[PDB]
Amino acid sequence: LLLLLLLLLLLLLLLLLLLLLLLL
Amino acid sequence: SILDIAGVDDTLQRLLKEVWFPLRGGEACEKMGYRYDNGVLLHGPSGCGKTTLAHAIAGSIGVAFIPVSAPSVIGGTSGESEKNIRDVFDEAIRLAPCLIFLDQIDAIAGGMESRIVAEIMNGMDRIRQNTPLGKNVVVLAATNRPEFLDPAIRRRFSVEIDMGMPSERAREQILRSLTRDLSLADDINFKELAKMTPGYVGSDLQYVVKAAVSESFQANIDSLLAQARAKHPADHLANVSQPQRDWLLLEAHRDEWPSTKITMEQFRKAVSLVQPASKREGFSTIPDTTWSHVGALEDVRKKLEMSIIGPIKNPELFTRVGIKPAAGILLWGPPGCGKTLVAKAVANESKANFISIKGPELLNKYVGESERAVRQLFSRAKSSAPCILFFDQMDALVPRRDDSLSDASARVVNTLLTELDGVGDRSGIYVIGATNRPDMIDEAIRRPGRLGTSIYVGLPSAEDRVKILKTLYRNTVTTDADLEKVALDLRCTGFSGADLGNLMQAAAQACLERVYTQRQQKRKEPVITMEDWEKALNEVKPSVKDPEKYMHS
Amino acid sequence: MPSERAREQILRSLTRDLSLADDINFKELAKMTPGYVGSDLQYVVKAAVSESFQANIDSLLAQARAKHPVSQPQRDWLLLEAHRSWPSTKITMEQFRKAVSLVQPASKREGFSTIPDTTWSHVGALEDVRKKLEMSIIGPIKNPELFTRVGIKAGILLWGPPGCGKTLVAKAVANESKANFISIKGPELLNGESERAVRQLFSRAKSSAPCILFFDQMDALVPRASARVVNTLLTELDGVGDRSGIYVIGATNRPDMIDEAIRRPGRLGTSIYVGLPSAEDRVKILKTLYRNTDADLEKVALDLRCTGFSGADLGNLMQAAAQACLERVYTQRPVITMEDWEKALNEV
Ligand SMILES: Nc1ncnc2c1ncn2[C@@H]1O[C@H](COP(=O)(O)OP(=O)(O)OP(=O)(O)O)[C@@H](O)[C@H]1O
Ligand SMILES: Nc1ncnc2c1ncn2[C@@H]1O[C@H](COP(=O)(O)OP(=O)(O)OP(=O)(O)O)[C@@H](O)[C@H]1O
Ligand SMILES: [Mg+2]
Ligand SMILES: [Mg+2]
Repeated sequence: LLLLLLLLLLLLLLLLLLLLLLLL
Repeated sequence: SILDIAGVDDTLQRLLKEVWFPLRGGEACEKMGYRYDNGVLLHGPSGCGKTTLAHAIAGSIGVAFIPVSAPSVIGGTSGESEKNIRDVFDEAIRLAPCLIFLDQIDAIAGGMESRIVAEIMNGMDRIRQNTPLGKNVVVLAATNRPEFLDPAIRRRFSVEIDMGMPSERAREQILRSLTRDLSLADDINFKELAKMTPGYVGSDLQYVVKAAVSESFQANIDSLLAQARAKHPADHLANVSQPQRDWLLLEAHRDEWPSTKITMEQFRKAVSLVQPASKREGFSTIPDTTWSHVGALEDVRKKLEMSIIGPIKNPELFTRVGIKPAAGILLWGPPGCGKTLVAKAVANESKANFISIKGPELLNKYVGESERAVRQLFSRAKSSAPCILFFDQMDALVPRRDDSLSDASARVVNTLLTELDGVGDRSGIYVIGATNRPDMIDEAIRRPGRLGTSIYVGLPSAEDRVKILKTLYRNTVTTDADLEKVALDLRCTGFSGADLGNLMQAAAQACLERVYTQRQQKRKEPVITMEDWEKALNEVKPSVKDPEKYMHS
Repeated sequence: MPSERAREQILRSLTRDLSLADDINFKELAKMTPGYVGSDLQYVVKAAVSESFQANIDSLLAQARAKHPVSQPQRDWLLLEAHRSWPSTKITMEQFRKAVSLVQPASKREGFSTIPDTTWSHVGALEDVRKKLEMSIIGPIKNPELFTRVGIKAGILLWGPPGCGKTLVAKAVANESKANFISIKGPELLNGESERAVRQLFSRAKSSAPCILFFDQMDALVPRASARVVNTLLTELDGVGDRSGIYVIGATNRPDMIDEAIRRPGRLGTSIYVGLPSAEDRVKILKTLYRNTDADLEKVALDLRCTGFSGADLGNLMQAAAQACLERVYTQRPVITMEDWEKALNEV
C-alpha cells in the first residue's frame, strides 16, 4: 500500500486580550 | 544478565511476583484457581533500563520470549500490520506459557493506525480465554510516555511499575556495576560519586563511566601526537592552530596504547563533562555571583544559608532539628537593594540545579499550553532535585485575583498554587520569589507550603553602605579608608545598592574625563582618585525617592 | 456506593473459586471498607492472593538458598534461574485484613472520604463554637424530623486565620453526626470542566447520604467561571439538607471573599470565627511538633509574647529556634535547648 500525505484541521483557539472602561 | 542491571532492587522485587511467578510457578495458581489478567506496564524516565531489564528477565525466566518492536510491526500493507500482530498473540497462546514484550508500545498505541490498537486489545482477551489458566501468558509493555497510551489499552494494563530515577544508594550500585570489567585505582569513592550525581539515570551514569575512560586515554593520545611531531620537522606550524594540526598529524599516518587504569580525579572530571538527560532543556546556567559579591545583608544571608544552602549540603544535620529540605521564600523590598543579587548567590553557593523564570515567561497564547508550562516547570524541578526555582518579578505571575483579571491568568495562578501544594517537605525543591511591589501579588501565595517565608531586603544603613561600597570597589579593581568616608557621607542618605554602584560608575567616568584632559596637556593609567569621588557624590541622587511605600506592604 | 451488607456479596463473588479458609468471614472486612467499591474490592482480592503467593516464593527461596551457600533482589533471580513443587495454601483472614490496608480506595482520587476519626478532643477550646455547631450542622442530622416542630427547613460558613483547625473542625463535625466527609480544595476543582465537578460533588454526596461537603479555600472557588461555577453552586445549595441530611461547610480567611449569593438565608447560615487557640490548646500544639523530634514547652510558650501566634505561625517559632540551635553548634566547633527558644521568641 502507498502512504499518502493528507491535509487536516486544527483546534488552535487562541486567547485574546481586551480593554475595558470605568465610571467616575 | 541480571548482574548487568543494577539499582532496580525495588523494581526487580515487583517483577518477581508479577511477571516471574505467573510464568514459571503457574501450577500454584492452577491449584489456587485464579486467572492472571495482570498486564504489566514498565514506565519511567527514558534511559532507566526498561528495554535492557525486560531482556535480562526474559533470558532468566527461561519461558518462550517474543520480542516485539512497534516500528517493525508495519510491513508495507494496511492488512499486513494486523497479520504481524495476529501472528504474535496466536504464537504465545500456542506456545504457552510465554512472555510478550511490547517495547515502545506507544509508537503504535497512541485507517491502518486505528486498527492496530483494536487488534492489540482483542489479542489480550484471547490470552485469557484460550489458556488452561495454569499456563499464564504475560504481556509486558515498556514506554517512557505512559500518558500517550490509548485509554482502551492502558486500562488493560492493571500492573504499572514506575522505575523512576535511582537514589543515592541505587546510583552507587549502578556505578560499581558499570565499572566492573575496568581497571580502577584505589581513590575511587563510589559513595562520593553517587552524592554528586543527582537526577542521573542509568544511561547518564553510563556516560560518566564512558567519559572517564576517554580521560584515561588522554595521556595515550598526547604521546601519539608527540611521535607524529617528531616524525615531521616543523610541519603545518604556520597559519594552522594547534587542534587543527593534531587532526592533520593523525590523518597522515592512519596506519601506525599502554594499559593504564582510571583514577578518581578522572571520575570527577567525567561527571562535569556529562550533562544528565533531565538537564538537557529548561535549566539555567549557574550565576557567577558568590557571597563575595554580596555586601552586608548578613540577616538575609543567615536566613538563606539556613533554609536553602544549609539543607542541601547537610540534609541529615538539619532534619534532626526539624528543618525540612524544602522551602518557599518571598524576597521583597525596594528596588535596587539586592533581592536578585542574593538569589543569584544562593543558586551559586548551593551547588544545586537552578531554574529561573523571568516574570510572565510561561504565558502562551494557546489554550492549556500556558498552564502546561507551569506543570512542566515543577515536573523537571522534581526530577533534578535539589533544584532552586527563582521567580523574578513574581507580582506579574500571581497577580491579585480582582474582578479585572480575565479567565486566562487566573487559570495560571490556580495551577501555580496547586503545584506549590504538591511540593513536599522532603521533595528538595527550594522556590524563591522576588518582587518589589508586594501589594500586587496574590495573598494566597503566602500560605504555608507555598511562599510562606518572607525576607525583607531594604535600604542599607550608613554603616551598611560602607560594606557594600567596599564590596563593589573591590570586585572592579583610593584604598579602603576613603571608601568609608564616601559611603558615610550625608549625601548618600537614601542610596541603595544600585545607587552605590551608580556612584562608583560616576567616579570612574569622572576619572576618564580627568585622564582625557591629562593626556592633552602632556602629548600636546586611569585610577579612581578621591577627588573623583567628590564630584561623583554631587551628581548622584538616590533612586528610591519614597522608601516607605515599598515596606508598607 | 454499595452498602455495607451489599459488599459481602462482592467479596464472596470474587472469591468464589479461591481456596479460602474457615477463619474468613465476609463481615469483618466489609465493615472496614466503607468507601471501597467494586473496582476497589477487585484489587483487594488481587493483593491478598499475591500476598498468599508470597509465602510460596519466600519458601521457594529457602529451598534454593540451601543448595548454594549483588543485592538480595538480584540474588533471588539468580537462584531461581538455576532451577527453572509449590504447596497449595489458602488465603488467611489475617492476610485479608492486611490486603485491605494495602489497596487504596479509588474514592481518594475523587476526594471522597469515610467517617472521620477526629473528635472534639483533638481540637482545642471551641467551648462556644461547639454550642452553635450542635444546632446548625450536627443538630439537624440526628433529628431529621424533630426540627419540623419549630418549622425550620443548608450549611454554614467558617472563617479565620489559616492553619487553625478549620479543616479539623469540619472533620470533627462529620464524626459527631456519623456522616460521610468530602473535603474538596478550591483551586483543584478549577479545571469549562470546573462546573461539572461542582455537580459531581453533590451527586456523590446525595448517593452516599448522610454526608458533609467541606470546601476549604472556598473563596478560590467562588470569589464574587465568573457566572458558571458561581451559578452551578447556587443550584445545588438550595435543595440540600431538607430531606437529604447533607450540609456544606465552607472555609476562608474572612467572610467577604465569597459571593453574596452564597451567603443568604437558605444556602449558608451563620459564620463562625475559628482561630487564636488559648494557652491550654497551645501546650499540645507546640508539643505536636516536638513529639516527632515538656518543661520549657509549658514555659516558653505560655508567656505573654506567644499569644497571637497561630498554629501555622507557631511553626516559625520552632524553626527559628532550630536555626539558632545550629548557629550555636557551629560557633562551638543537634539538640534544642532553652537558650535556643529565648533568642527566638522576639524574632517571630
Ligand atoms: N540500572 C542500570 N544498570 C546498568 N546499566 C543501565 C541501567 N539502566 C540503564 N543502563 C544502561 O543505559 C542504557 C539504557 O538503555 P535502555 O534501552 O535500557 O533504556 P530505556 O529505559 O528502555 O529507555 P528508552 O526506551 O526511552 O531509551 C543501556 O546502555 C543500559 O545498559
Ligand atoms: N547588598 C549589596 N551588595 C553589593 N551590591 C549590591 C547590593 N545590593 C545591590 N547591589 C548592586 O545593585 C545591583 C542591582 O541590585 P538587584 O538587582 O539585586 O536589586 P533588586 O532587589 O533585584 O531590584 P528590583 O526590585 O528592581 O529587581 C546589583 O547587581 C549590585 O551591583
Ligand atoms: Mg527502551
Ligand atoms: Mg531584581
